[PDB]
Amino acid sequence: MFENITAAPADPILGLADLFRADERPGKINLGIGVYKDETGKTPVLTSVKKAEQYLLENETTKNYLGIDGIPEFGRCTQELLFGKGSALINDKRARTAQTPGGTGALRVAADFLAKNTSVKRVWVSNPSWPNHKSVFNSAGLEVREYAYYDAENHTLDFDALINSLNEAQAGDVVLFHGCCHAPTGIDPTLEQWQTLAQLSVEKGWLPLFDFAYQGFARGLEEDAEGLRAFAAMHKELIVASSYSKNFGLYNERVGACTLVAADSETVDRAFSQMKAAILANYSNPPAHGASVVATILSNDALRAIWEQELTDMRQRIQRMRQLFVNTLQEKGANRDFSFIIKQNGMFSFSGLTKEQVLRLREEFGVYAVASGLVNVAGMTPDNMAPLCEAIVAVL
Amino acid sequence: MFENITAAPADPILGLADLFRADERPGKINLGIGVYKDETGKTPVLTSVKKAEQYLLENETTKNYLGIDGIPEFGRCTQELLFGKGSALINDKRARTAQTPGGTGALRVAADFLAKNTSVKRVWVSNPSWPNHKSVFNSAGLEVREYAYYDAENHTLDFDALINSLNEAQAGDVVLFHGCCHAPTGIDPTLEQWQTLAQLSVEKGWLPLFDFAYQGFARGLEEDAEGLRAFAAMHKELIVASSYSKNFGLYNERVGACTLVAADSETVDRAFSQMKAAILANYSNPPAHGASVVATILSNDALRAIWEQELTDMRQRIQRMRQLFVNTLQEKGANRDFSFIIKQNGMFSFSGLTKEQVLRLREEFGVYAVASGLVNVAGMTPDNMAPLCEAIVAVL
Ligand SMILES: *Cc1c(COP(=O)(O)O)cnc(C)c1O
Ligand SMILES: *Cc1c(COP(=O)(O)O)cnc(C)c1O
Repeated sequence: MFENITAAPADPILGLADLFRADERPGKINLGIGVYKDETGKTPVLTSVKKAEQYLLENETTKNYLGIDGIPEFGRCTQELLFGKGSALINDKRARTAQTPGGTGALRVAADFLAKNTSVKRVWVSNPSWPNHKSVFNSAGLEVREYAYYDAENHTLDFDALINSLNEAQAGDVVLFHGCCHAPTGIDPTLEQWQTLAQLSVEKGWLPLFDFAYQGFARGLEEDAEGLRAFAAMHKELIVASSYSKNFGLYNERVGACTLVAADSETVDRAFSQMKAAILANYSNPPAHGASVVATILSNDALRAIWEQELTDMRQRIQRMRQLFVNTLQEKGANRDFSFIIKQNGMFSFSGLTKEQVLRLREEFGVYAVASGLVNVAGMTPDNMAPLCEAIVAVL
Repeated sequence: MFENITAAPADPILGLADLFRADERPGKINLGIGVYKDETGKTPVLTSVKKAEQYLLENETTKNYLGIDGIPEFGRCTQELLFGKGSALINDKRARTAQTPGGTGALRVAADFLAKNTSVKRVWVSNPSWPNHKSVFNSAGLEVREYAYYDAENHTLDFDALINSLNEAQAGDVVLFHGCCHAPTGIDPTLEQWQTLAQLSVEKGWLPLFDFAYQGFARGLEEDAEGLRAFAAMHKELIVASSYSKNFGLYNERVGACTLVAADSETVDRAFSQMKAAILANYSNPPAHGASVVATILSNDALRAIWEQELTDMRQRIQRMRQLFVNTLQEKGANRDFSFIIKQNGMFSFSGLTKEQVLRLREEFGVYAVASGLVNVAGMTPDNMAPLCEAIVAVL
């Protein structure tokens, strides 16, 4: 009974992918990638995780099932990462972490637990946000409304429009925040704006849900967590879905976590058991290899030092490319003020190009970008920067 | 808003697990395990998969995302395994395989695709069946009804009761079949009964869904697939959810597949895209490591030969333990006819013990079994067999 099944829509970036690797003209640059690439245009496996994998290969004696919530060093290590090494949330044990199939997995499992065990009906997502947000919440039956965020004109956070649309949210609604490196704009709240949002969130009764996929990409591990940390000193309950796909280069091993924080130990345990019921009814218990690698890097001082250096080198490469982009455009010369690029954090930002301009970029030059003008800065190299900027100057 | 959350029910086997590893009296035998154990009571990682993992460690250059459906050798290898190396289904390409987070993952993703894209409302599951079946289908909004299967008295397949309850199923209902080694009874249809079921299934318009977790444990790889194969020569459409957790000893790496078969190439592609939409909204794209290991063993003749020997040794160990169990009980002596144990396939079977007897087994002897009298034959060793049988004889 499958003949009247309508084909699923062409996926936003995976379409571009197929179109690109069909254009036989190799001056082509794909900036619509979604993954990190180094100066060589390669997405390598990190040295710390290969050292990790050799260790595991030498020491694993069984592939027997992990518990519903995954390996128990993993969840003490990401909540130390998230909340700080001596957080009251950890000492009073009101946080529980379930290891999930990446950050998307963490969001579907939070959405199913919420849909089955609480009275939430709406989730507020930023306009724009990472596109797969709507699908995950909708599939668990939650409805997505969106709140204002990006100011197209100044290319900044329209904070007043943000605070103003978020008042049609009632008490008991969930509001999704990107912890650092907002996808897709790269504009983040400043710590002071985070603190007002945290204060407004208690007054209004929002359930905060942090999507935290880029820890370490804006400024550093601790610094990037201070927004979330302003929101867990103020609130009895919150959920954070984190990913290790990007900061560990472990994309395909699916490594993420769903952390539940509640008022005290008794209620977080009673709620976490229902979150465990949600995992049993989906994939039963999580993938060992990627989370195992993360646990031994983060618990070993020597391996952790290496990973931290490797993550800082990624972060700096992105910051150098954003810088090189802005002034190589100023050398190729056009009426521009692309300096907002320097102000945004992470791999993505809107270039400000129109869809007709990204179309003739693709068609006439072989530069591939997402139709919204979204560009991934990690697809730029010292070598492809000059043809890239010539192409952009020529279409402006 | 978590304080009135009711704790999730005590999990059927994981409870026994905690109770067992709290009984400080080491003549204790846990037969309620659910996993394979060798003669040493260990669940080892196979030699073929460690050889596999060394190869992958030496040759992987990226952990970049797999496509929604996973690695493309994996899905040609399990549908060759499932349908036979030159099946018409494969040559006419009407089957598509998505690599999923184990066999449970394959069932949730089949359930979500069905619930969102077709008009199914009921799934028929055997009484008894693997317990997590109800939860997976219920969470996607499908309702579970059950069909008769096990005859408690003769300890056999009550085939007529089976065919008779399955007539309240209407056209468009899904009926779940265990491909071989029925969990939890170990009684399988004979090929002739499979063929009548296949013929009755077309006449009535059932969507067959095969749960195939034990390939290679009843008789051998090809032999164990002939039931499913009687049901894919007769039917335009079916879904099979397979697992690699047990036959590859890869439990915690989550390795499974959801294969969709439709009337022809065009419709299976159009349906498969919606199945891909279901993955995007859940965990996005699957775990590479376990499926990667399975792909290189199954594609390498030398590694595949080793795995096949290793799987036959598991199968034979279980068959020898079922045999040793029945006659060591006949040596310890009681009014019994435990010979039905020899007739059942796989790791599980109902011992026929009452819940009061399994209770005094636990309490007075330290032998742990599931309250229904369910016993896992792979928890028996040549060494623990004699105290085990004494304990059972003493409670009969
Ligand atoms: C990458 C990302 C995720 C999910 O990552 P996984 O690959 O599923 O671990 C979630 N939210 C945002 C904003 C992301 O960028
Ligand atoms: C083991 C099993 C599954 C699922 O196995 P995974 O560990 O999730 O791969 C599904 N059905 C039956 C009958 C099983 O025994």
